[PDB]
This record gives sequence, structure tokens and C-alpha cells, in this order.
Amino acid sequence: SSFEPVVVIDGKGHLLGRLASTVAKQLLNGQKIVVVRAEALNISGEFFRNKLKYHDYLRKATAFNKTRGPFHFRAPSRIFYKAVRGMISHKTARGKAALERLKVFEGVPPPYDKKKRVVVPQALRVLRLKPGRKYTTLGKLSTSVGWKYEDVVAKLEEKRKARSAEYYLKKKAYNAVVANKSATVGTEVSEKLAALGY
Amino acid sequence: LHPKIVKKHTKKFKRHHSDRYHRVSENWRKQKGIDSVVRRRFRGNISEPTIGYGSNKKTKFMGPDGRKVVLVSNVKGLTPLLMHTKTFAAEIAHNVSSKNRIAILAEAKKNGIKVTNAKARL
Amino acid sequence: AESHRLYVKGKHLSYQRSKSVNNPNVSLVKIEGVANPEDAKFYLGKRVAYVYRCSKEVRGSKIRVIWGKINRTHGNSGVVRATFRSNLPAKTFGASVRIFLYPSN
Amino acid sequence: RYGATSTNPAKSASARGSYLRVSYKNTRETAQAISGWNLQKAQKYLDQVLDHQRAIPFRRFNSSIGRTAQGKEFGVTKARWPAKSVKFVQGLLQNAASNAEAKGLDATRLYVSHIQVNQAPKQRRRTFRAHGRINKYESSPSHIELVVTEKEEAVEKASEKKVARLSSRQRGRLATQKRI
Amino acid sequence: KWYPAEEVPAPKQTRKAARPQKLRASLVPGTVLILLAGRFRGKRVVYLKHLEDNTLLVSGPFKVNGVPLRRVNARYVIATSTRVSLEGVNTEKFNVAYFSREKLSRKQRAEAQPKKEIKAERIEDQKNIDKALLAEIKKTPLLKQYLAATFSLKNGDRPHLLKF
RNA sequence: UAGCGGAAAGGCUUUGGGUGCUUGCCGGCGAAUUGCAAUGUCAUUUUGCGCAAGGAUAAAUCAUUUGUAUACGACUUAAA
RNA sequence: CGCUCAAGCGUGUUACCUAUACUCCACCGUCAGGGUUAAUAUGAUGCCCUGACGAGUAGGCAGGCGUGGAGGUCAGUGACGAAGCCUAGGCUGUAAAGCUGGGUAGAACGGCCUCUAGUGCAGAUCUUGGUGGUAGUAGCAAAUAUUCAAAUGAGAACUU
RNA sequence: ACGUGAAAUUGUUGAAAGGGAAGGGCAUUUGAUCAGACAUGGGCCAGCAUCAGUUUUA
Repeated sequence: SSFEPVVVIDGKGHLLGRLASTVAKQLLNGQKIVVVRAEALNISGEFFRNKLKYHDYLRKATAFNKTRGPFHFRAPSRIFYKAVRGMISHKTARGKAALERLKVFEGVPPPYDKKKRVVVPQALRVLRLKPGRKYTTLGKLSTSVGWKYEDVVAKLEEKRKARSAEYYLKKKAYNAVVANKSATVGTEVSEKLAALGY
Repeated sequence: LHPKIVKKHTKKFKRHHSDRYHRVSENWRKQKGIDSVVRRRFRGNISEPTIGYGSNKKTKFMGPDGRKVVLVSNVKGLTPLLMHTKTFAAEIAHNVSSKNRIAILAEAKKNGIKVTNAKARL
Repeated sequence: AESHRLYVKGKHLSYQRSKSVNNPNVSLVKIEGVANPEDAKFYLGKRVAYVYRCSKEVRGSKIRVIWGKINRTHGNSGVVRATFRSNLPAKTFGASVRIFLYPSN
Repeated sequence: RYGATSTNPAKSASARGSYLRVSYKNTRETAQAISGWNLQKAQKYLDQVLDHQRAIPFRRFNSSIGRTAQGKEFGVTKARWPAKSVKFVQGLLQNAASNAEAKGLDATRLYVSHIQVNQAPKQRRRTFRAHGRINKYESSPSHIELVVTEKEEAVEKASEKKVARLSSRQRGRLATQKRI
Repeated sequence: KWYPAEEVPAPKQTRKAARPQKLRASLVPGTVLILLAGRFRGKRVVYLKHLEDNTLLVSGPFKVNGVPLRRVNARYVIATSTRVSLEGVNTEKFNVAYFSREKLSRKQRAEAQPKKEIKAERIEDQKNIDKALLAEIKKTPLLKQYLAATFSLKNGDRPHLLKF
């Protein structure tokens, strides 16, 4: 409940319509975003099903000249992008004005990684869905229908992690200290007061 | 303390399809149609003139000054408006000659009567 | 030292409207960290001013302002009805607006 | 007389040509290619059009005209080499140049300022179609005019000022900032 | 025919009394205030006396933070919890006629020079009140620093929750 | 001075020098009159105007020509 | 669009959104019920007070706006510029319309009380006259065939 | 191709907009332009206080 220059969200564990249901509302309020790791958005239902609710969208197109018919994007990123540019009156400046505020990637590109991202509770397969159901992991899906990179965006989403481990550890030592000492040092009187000042 | 004027509806009542076709002028004329939507009053269409739009009886026929205008063609026509400066303003006609305007404007300014036009060509 | 802010940040959302028809005389305003009606009642009868810049200099400055105020609450999520001296452009949907702290208690 | 001009009348020359029997549509395309050019530049260009090196770009009246490689100069596909339209326009320039020589104006700085070509009264003439039907077969003549001017520098400059205005509290802001 | 009479409105005998103001309970002489609007915005100050044009006589010692003896409107100010005793201060001579002024015909400009035209009465009367309050203020610790600094909202501070 | 970073790396730490301020704790001068509020103007883009330092010194079309191409454009070749 | 301890199905309990409807106030018109020149300037057709109501094709009645002529009247306006025409100037009327600034132009024309009619147009495959898009497009292809120099001329695929 | 010389319809110059038409109604903003009593001796736009009429929220 506060305004910022930008807001980076980390999909994964997140459903879809319920996430997309928010990501949108915001925009209509001069906000911004930039979802990531889209290749990890969950969807209610048993894998199979879904793929059907697809093989049907894929069999819908102009009759006298495809080309100009419904363009069925395969790559995830764009998917979690469709479930949105449909929740908005995207045929009026205002609409556009909203989509320009957005951006979605499958994986984690530079202009971020070095930034903290967040989640959106009211929408995390673990706070919703009951235990014992079945959910499809986008990506995996996409694959079986196009998208030839579910092995590349995976060979990378590593060259990263591995490191983030380092940045860490280094961010404990320094802290496992800046706290150690704040132990003796004037940790007196000035606290017997600030400890109350609070 | 004179009542402040409120005009209700300042926008001009144009005739239907005045801009569409050239031959249809902008002078108002009532639609006598059966398919017509202007007669039946549909949402998102032009308004029609009605008695409810009429101005207040306290301030009718008054301009921004708060004065009812009278048309004058000569100096003898100024004699109704001698003791009625606050209520009645004047206006000189288009057909009057250039030198005769100076005759009217001279004796008009003596008694303190405000003329809407004049100005006076120059 | 750094901050010199004597107002609360907010956003102009939309006009008062139905499914189809709308009314531009009343505006709806969002406020930072106000999630209830009970909390939003603090900000009733407080002056609000929209700010915007221009190229031409009108009166020794390139900044113009439309004054207004808050009237009443709207719904069960701290959204607020707001009137202005003159109504807002409509392009201002999702734009910053300043809620001041005067007519105080 | 003469259309909406906006130039110095003392440093100018002109020449008309009323009731000329040439195409009104073609003469418009020749008169727009020449417009805004230096006078000596133009007379060489119109000679190159007659000999098929350069070409006249047909911009407005150009339905079902074929493409050509010479149009790449201006950035338009369609273009033509109207002979009869050029010979009348080429004649009026040599008249307008000699008019400037009478006044005593410099030829090197002389450039076409204004040029125009509106319609004339049509000459009427008939044909014979099938099943005994009579149609028209009219001409579309032209009313040509042009103006040439001594080109010079330093045209604005211009113009407005301010006579400023501000309040007491707005005036008071300037008082402190001059001190600091 | 008609041509209305140039007689006049001479209006009905009205019934609206001029009863005195009932001020809110937060404002009591001695209370520290935060100025919201005006030139000295967000500047901490001291309340002294209630004047008879529904305004507040306010000092906030000139030697501490550079705010003079000045009128203030009650609706454009916050009342904080802290107070100081005013038993060694006069504030009797000050009234509405003390702040009277000749608004100047009119006039402007070239450099409408202006560092001039302050009364020696106003400068000396500022010194007497500031000397009495500074003796009172030096009793409690960290009050002199509190009045010096300005008020400004931070990221996280929600006005509807705060006490002031 | 060092190195790291190719996924859209255009950014991150880092040795050292020099130069201000320092509210860690006490001092001494200044602010008024914008007159009881009036966003009270402190951002960030492009841009072409003249300055005054540093730097480099071309191509494409048309016309001509060709047939691996060709309705007309286009395409493919040649030519100091 | 998307939704799966729902954003589904059955049932309960609260808040909240919102119509030209309902309540209250401003102004307009219509209709009814009253009061008043008892010298007491200006319209007794006046000047005030109180209460209710307002959708509407075919249809009926009422009150007004404009056009061409006729009788009266402002000792009306005008070559120092009448009528007409043009104008992202202005003012009044709910409106039909009227008044007026700037330009163009060069002989007649207005208001108020009445009379009178060949008295108001967007439609009729309407009548007569003028001009568009279409378009520098369709096309100017049947009777076998033209070519080279010289002359005249401003100019020659076409004349001698 | 001759008093006045309207409209359809065209040319030039100037201003504005243009992602499968334009053209309207309600309400603002920006750009242009325009009426209207601060002149005599040398009205327009707001703020606070106490009241009345109608409501809302603890």
C-alpha cells in the first residue's frame, strides 16, 4: 500500500488469472511492474486438461487468410501477457498507456537480478488451492506446443543462482559482525533509553 | 445588489444534419419524423429547445451591464432615456452617416448614458 | 534536511460512474495506506490541489493549479469522493495529487 | 488581380497567360515542381525534362500512372514528362525575366516566389456513342500566373515582448533571492 | 411605458448576532505549534495570546529559529502535546491595532532598497519576550534543538495514526 | 590502482592520494514586512543556437551498359 | 478474459454501488383560488399573494417569428454612402429570428397601428440551369506500308 | 468573355489533426481570439468566524 518508481514481481508459485487479475488493476493507476520467471507460473487443473483448453485456441483462426487471424503466441512470457491485455479495454489510449507501463520476461535479465522482487500473497499456490489437488507448471507445458528454449533459460537460470549464493555468505560475515559488536560498545545508557523510547 | 445573471444553456441549438448536408441551414427546425431519434429523445443526441430553459424574469433582456438596449437613429430619439441611465443603455444604428454619429455621441456623453457600440469607426 | 513534504501522496482514479454513463463533476481519489472507511474519515474536509506544468508563462511562472476538497467516503476500501473548483482533464487518470493537512483539528 | 501573395511589391516582377489551351491537371504538376527554386536553376531543369533525363513528379493527379526510375530524386514512384505543359511555363519565365530586366533587378538572386494555375471556361465539342447517344468531348484549359522576387537574407527576427505582472507575495520571493 | 424607478434595495432588518469564538481544547497559552501553510511552513513555534480578530499571537523566539511576533490563523496550525510556563511574560499591550498598516496607494518596480522600515518598538519588544522564554526553555533538556528543526513527513509516517 | 559482469553485460565492488562538510559534545552572530493561506517555481527530456578545445577528409541515385532478370518499377552485371 | 476449501451449486447475515423514480431548495411555463387607485403618474391588459401540476405519433385549439404589396403615422434613415452580398467578431430571445462592429459596393429603404395575399421547402425516378467524384482513366487496333534528302516556315511523323 | 457577382466546385498561402472512414452530445485541459464601470485629486477570485434550511457520520 505505497507508491514506488517500479515494482518487480517474481511469479513462480503464483497462479495466473488471480495474479494477472492484480498486475492489471494497478496499471490503471499510473503504476509499473515487470514480472519474471514466468516460466514458473502455476495453473489449476490436471496438466492434461489445460493443454486441451489450448488445442482449441490453436484451432481458431481466420478462414480465408490465416496470417491476419488470431496470433497464437507460444512462449510463456507472452502468455501471462495475454491473460491481461484481455482484462483491459485495450482499444483506447488509456489502455495502451497502461501496457507501456508493463514488461514480462521468462527468466531473470540483468536490469534487475541485482534488485529485490516480491510476491503477491492472495495468489500463491499454497495459500489458495487445497492440498491434494493438481496444478500445471506453465513452461513444461509451453514446450509441448512450441517455445524452443526450455533448456536454455534453464542452463542460465543457473549461471545465476550459483552466484547469488556468494553475494550472500559475504552478506552474513559483514552482518554476523555489524551485530556482534553492537553488543558491547556503548550498548548502554543510550539504550536503557532508546530501548524505552520504543 | 442587482441579481446575478445565469444563462442556463449558452450553447446554440443547431438543426439536425446541418453539418452533414450543405443545403440544411443551422436555423432551428423541429423534426416531424417517425424513425427520427431527435424527436423521441435518445441517449447521446442533440438537445431540443424547451420552455424550461427560459431565463429569470428579474434579469431578462439585460446584457453584462444590467441594462436593456434601445435602438437610436437621431438626437431626438435620446429623450426617453434621460432619467434612466442605470436601467436603459443605447445603441446607434448601422444606416446613420459618419458625421451624425458625432452629433449623437456628443449629447449622449453629457447626460451620462452608456452606448454599447462607439468606438465609432475612427 | 532532505524531505520537505507537508502533504500526503495520492492518485486520481476515475469519475463517479455507472456501467455505461458517468458524471465528471465528482472525482474518486486514492490515498497512501488507507484501507478502511474508519481510517479515511480523518481526511474529510481537507483541501486537495492538482499540479501540472506548461510551456507558456501565464503570470510569472510555468506551473498551474486546480484547487478542490474532499466531501465523503466511497466503498469499503478507503476510496474517497472529491470535488474540485473546476473538473479534471480525464487524461489525469493515474496521476499524482496532493492532500494537504490544513482545516486541522 | 493576382492571388494571395505575401512579399515585397517593389522588388518583384510578374507575368500572366489567360485562356491557354493546355491540360489543367498536367500544368499544376509542372508548376509545383518549379515552385520555390532559383530562376536560372529552373530553366535548365525544364530543358532536361524535354530530353528525358529529369522528370516532373505527379503527386495529386496520378491515378493509374506507371512507375519510373527517375522519380527516386524526389522520393515518389510515379512521374511523367509533359511536353506541352512545359513549353507554356517555359515561355512565361522568359517574359517574367525580361520584366525584371526593365525594372533593373539582379538576375542571380531572382527566384520564383508565387505560382498558380486555376481552371478556364471549357470549349465544348461532341461524340457519337452506340445506339444513337451523344456525349461531350470537352477541353480543360488553364489560367496561369507567376511572380518572381529578389531573394534576400534577414527575414525575422520577430517579435513579441511581455509587460510583466505578478502578486505581492510573488514579488516578495524575488526580494530574498537577490540578497542570497 | 414602464422605465423602472431608480429607487433602491434598502434591505430587510437582518437577524445575525456576532457571538464570540469557542476555541478547541488543544490550544492553550504556552503550547508549541507547527505552522502548516505560509512563509514559515513546517516551522515549530510557541503560542502566546488569543487576539480579538480570531487569530493567534505567535512568537517562537526570534533568536532561536528566526520567526518574529506574528499573527496566525487557528485552522492552519497543529497543536502538539508539549507546553511551557508563561508566568514571567506580559503580553497585555499587544492588540489588533498593534498590527495596523497603511496599504500603499499603489506603486511598483525597478530593482514594486527594501531592507528598511522596521520599528524600534518592534525590535525591542521582541527582545523582552525572547529573554523571558529562554530562561524557561533552558530548564528542560533538548527543547531548544526541537524548536530549531523543521517538521517533514517520512516514508512510513501516516498522519491519521500519529499523536503530535 | 586493481579487477569482475554478454541474457538486453553500459553496472558493481576496489587500492590509494588530494579536497570540503561533520548534529559525536559545548559556544558566539544572522533571519522580521511574502504583512492571517494561495504549487510558491529548487526536477528531467529532447533541441539548434553562437562560443573554444580536440579529431577525421565520403557515398548513393539519374543518364550510359548488361541478361543469370524483366508488364512498368525492381533485380543482376560493367564502366576514369 | 479467466476461475477449482471458486470468481461454481444450495442457504444464511451484514456492509457498499447506482435511474430522468422518492424527499428538500433555486429558476421557467401552464392552470386554479384570492387581494388591491379609497386623489394617491409610468401598462386595470396593471401591481402583488397562495397552492398544484409538466412524456406523447394521428388529431384539435392557443400565442408568436418572418416574405410581397395597400391605408395611416415617426416634419424616420441616406452619394459625408440606401439595398444586396462576405465574416473560426460581439449582444439579446427557450425558439421562429432580431440588433450591431469590419470588408465589398454604388440608389434607394426602414420601425410602430391596421388592411391584404400567387406569403416560409431537404426530399416528389419533382421542373429548368450549373458543377463534381469516376479520370488524365476507358480508350483513339478492320480495308497489307512506309522510308531518305531538299525547299518554304517562328514551328514539319502529317504540306510542296 | 463588361453594374452588383451568392452556392456547388477549383488553385495558392496560412493553422491544425491523421494505426480499417469521418461527422455529433455531456465535461474539462491546452492553443488561438473577444465583450463587459477602480476614476479621481496629483467588480473578479478566495480565507476564517458566528447563524439559518436540508442531510450524513461516529
